[PDB]
Amino acid sequence: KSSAYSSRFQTPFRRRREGKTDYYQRKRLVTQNTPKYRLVVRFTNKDIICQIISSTITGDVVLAAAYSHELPRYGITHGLTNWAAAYATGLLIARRTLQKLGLDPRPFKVFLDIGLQRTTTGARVFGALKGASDGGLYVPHSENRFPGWDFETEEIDPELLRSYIFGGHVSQYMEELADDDEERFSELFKGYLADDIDADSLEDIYTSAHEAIRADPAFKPTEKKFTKEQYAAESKKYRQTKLSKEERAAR
Amino acid sequence: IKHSKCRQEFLERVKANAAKRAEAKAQGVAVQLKRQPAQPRESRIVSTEGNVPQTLAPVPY
Amino acid sequence: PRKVLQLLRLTRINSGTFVKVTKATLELLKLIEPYVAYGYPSYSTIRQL
Amino acid sequence: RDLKIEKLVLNISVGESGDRLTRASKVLEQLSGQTPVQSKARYTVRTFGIRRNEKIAVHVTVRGPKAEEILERGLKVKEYQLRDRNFSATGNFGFGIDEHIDLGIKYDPSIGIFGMDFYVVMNRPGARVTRRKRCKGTVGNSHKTTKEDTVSWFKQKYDADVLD
Amino acid sequence: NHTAHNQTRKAHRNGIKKPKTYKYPSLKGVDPKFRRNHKHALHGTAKALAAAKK
RNA sequence: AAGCUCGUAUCAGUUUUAUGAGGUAAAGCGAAUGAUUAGAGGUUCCGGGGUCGAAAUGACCUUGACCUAUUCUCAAACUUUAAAUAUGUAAGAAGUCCUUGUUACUUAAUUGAACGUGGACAUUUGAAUGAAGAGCUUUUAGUGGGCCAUUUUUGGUAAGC
RNA sequence: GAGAACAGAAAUCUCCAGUAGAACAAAAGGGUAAAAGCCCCCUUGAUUUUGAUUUUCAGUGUGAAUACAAACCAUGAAAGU
RNA sequence: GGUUGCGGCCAUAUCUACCAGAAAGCACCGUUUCCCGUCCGAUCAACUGUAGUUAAGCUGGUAAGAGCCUGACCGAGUAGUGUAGUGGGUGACCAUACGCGAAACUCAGGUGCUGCAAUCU
Repeated sequence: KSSAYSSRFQTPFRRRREGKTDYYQRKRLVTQNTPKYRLVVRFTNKDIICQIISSTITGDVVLAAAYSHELPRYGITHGLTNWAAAYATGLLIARRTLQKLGLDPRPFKVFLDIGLQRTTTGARVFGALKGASDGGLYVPHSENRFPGWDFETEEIDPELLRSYIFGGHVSQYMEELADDDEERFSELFKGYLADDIDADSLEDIYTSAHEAIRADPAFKPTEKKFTKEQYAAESKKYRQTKLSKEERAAR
Repeated sequence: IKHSKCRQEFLERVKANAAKRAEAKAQGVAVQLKRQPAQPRESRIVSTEGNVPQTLAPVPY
Repeated sequence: PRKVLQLLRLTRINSGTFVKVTKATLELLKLIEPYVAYGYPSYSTIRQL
Repeated sequence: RDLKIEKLVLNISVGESGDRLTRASKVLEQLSGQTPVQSKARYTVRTFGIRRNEKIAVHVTVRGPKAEEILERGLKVKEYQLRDRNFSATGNFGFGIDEHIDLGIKYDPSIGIFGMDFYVVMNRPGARVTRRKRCKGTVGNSHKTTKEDTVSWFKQKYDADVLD
Repeated sequence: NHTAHNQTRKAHRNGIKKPKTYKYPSLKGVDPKFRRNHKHALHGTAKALAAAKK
């Protein structure tokens, strides 16, 4: 590329160059002297991140957070990325942010933020919406993108939508691998076989889990490992240094 | 479509004027809180024991 | 310059006023320079005026 | 960092619209097992008897192990010999075959004879970094394939020499 | 045809005065949802300063 | 002109401080763009058009559809940077702070918003200088062919243009 | 720019580079890159009531426009528009 | 101190080239019954964190690199300009008095800073 080319063009924003944030969508959400709250739900590999985030020109403020790795405290230890654990996390923030406001006074209202995930019906994103709306937040929505919505008619199946909450599409799929082709069933679900959790009891585990979330949402932190300063020492072992000019002049 | 500094800077000068009248009320002393333009500067003894002044001799051309 | 000659009360020709020297008033003399003659007066002239 | 085939693209370019466009569309359907997609023309040249947006030609893309059968059966028509160049700087190759009955078919006097273009694209694993939507990135030079790396790979399996 | 000569010297005979910025500016043009509330807000606080503090 | 309500009112063809806005002079062209004068041949790479035609395998024409492989030079309708002079706003009593009243708007929330009660802040009360008073209203005359000069300029070779 | 039967100066397909050199009904100048371009999906807000404001201006008209209020709606999971 | 989520200011953060990254975290990767979307489970959807990986991604370090940004008794008080005279010159234009004051260039130095929540030898 020529010299005058790189002198000319301006870069995008750093949070735009790195592909994380869509600045067309953010301007609608933030600009709505009252702090304006927003439900940010992100789905990576092996994790669920659900945060209620306000807005400030300093840059942001987080009111509450629920993570997937806190679910083993509540009794869900397997399959953390699926639809049903996403519903349980949506229940989880709703009890959590409400207790610190003491409402558990019209409703408390939050706006859903997706990110970049494409809106398809039956997505795992809106299970976090359904959990917060059942939990007690005013999250405005319509019954389009829930699973069990027919494209033909303007109707919903509450029986199928109850099923996906309690691990229906998982535990039915355990039944098709149990009778057929164990070699597939031995590879997947291996945490279920070691803990000896059969398929029908999986619906019993999620049902006790929502009773566990409404019991104690007070979020004890993980204790920690060694310290900050012990953790700061080992991280300095890998990180290099800058070079001075006199070291670079003779080079 | 914009926002303007000078008034918000004017507000900070009112805040500083609030403190100066509070201190002078405690210990009796004049406030002298008005601003002043630049004054003609004072006398000063200047001795150049470091550096003897040099001629310029406007030759150049 | 004509507004500045009124603000220093120099209405008619051969009229004179004392002016306190600040940074603010020095620029007022800087505009009306082709019309005024000024200097620093001693104790003798102020007593005689 | 192995050297898997991403996809196999099967193309046929026909000058006219009509039966000959629709007959060859059935050929690529029964061969690839997939319903093909058609492409319309961008503009009019009039040396070719075309107009804008006429659905001039068909193509179809195959991925996975089913594409490797179509390549291995197709390249035997070329008798395990490519020509010398045939390779991009990026790393990919294609070869065009006449007489689709060479890979055998019922004769089809209604359908007839067509010449299929083939093209192969090559990539290493880790190519989702470009094609994904969130946190898009570019593949580095050490992982970009080469024209060289296609020569080493294709000489090894399918037992061919390149040529010249 | 057109010239702007002597046009500055005419306007600076009576000077250029300001529109003198009254107390209590007129609420015509202010948002009507605010005007409808602010009608009732002054009504209660005139009643509350009548009976309570007297 | 007749005056009217008051009598230091807060204003000013001005500066200063604190911030805004601008894109001409100069700089820039080995930081993009950028003309101009003249044009040599390309019969389904066009057809913009003209007359014709009992048709369309249809003729006759013109600007040409196309610059096909050319160079160097700039600008009022080119730009990264950007003076001077002119220009907007602020320099407080209708203001600042403390305490808590009103509402049918706004907030998850008497939280905000807007307007206030009560209390505190005094002549250096918030730059300089000036003020033959400041503020306001009625009503009506004449005029609505202008020319000259310095400087910045457009058209015209150049004009008491 | 590099590759593919016929296939070439220009058909379709493929990949890398690509700050807009393209397109946005039309003059010219502004504006625009997960859009204001391009391709699809659903639609009628190109609706009702009449006030306020900006431009030319005597701060009259006319045309054009901007920000709300009261109604009913369209789209979207949603904020919004 | 290292990563992750959401950001503010938007190149000191870009671009090109090589080189390193214990830990945890992100990522690549595994599969196709259900929801869904295609010509194509590649993007998108679901399922599993189980079979495998730091080769990339990203993070960091380097390059008498390109670029960018701060500094300059650098250019230069030069160019330009406000005001003044019965100043000069046939003119073109130039001196002087009171003022304001550039730019490219040159050289020196720099190569992201940081807010909230959480997790880590």
